[PDB]
Amino acid sequence: TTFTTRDGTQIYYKDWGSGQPIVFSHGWPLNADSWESQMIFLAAQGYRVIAHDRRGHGRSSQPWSGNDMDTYADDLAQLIEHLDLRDAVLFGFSTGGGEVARYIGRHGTARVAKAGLISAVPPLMLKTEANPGGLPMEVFDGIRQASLADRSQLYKDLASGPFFGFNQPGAKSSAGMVDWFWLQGMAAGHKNAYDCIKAFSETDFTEDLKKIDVPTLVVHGDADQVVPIEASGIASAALVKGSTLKIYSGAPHGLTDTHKDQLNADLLAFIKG
Repeated sequence: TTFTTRDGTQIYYKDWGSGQPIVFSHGWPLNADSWESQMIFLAAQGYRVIAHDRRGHGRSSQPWSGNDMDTYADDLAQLIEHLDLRDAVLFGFSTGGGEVARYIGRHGTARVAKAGLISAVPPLMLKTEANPGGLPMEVFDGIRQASLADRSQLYKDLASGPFFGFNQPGAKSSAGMVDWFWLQGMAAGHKNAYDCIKAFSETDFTEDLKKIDVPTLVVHGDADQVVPIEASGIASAALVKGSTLKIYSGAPHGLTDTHKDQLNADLLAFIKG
């Protein structure tokens, strides 16, 4: 399904099932397809599952401009308002956890019953004087540089090495997970995926997280090589009042796929809470 925002951007979204709405916000450089296993599970359990493609990702249009978290957040706000959702549970994975946080910081929680930050970027990835445990800018520069040189290879390298922990001792890649990650990545616009690197790594969601006044689940692997857990999941859980954190021992960043049934069960229990 498609909806057009006030600025003319066409957002593609999926909407399956009936019951309380659960909105999923995907990671970079993926699209709504990456959430399909949590969506099929939860819709079968009696919920309505909604997942949109961020601007410039998947099937949404690919604007040259507005590839930043304020806009991501405002596009999500317009989708929620368009569907007139009430009592929604917003789940964001990685960059999409930043999207959810910024949506709440800019728009509040009148339409939100609960939120979840899964392997998510908040509060702030970048190493700064206030965030000394973050990652150095050179890391993100490296990702922009590989994006411009050969993004199709970058995606294959990310999925083959850090993203699913296939580079860990005793582990080996599997082609279905590498190529599906690559495939979604190639549907995104090059400009949109490129500009998103700064938006997921430099945006500081600290103030957004202090405005979250609804039950919040934080899920993070402690072997996440892409979004280091101390400066993300642990730090989010500390900032969000009343949040619950589940640390998956030894789990990598893409735990939606490597710890699928575990995550499915944790999301359902959280919703029923």
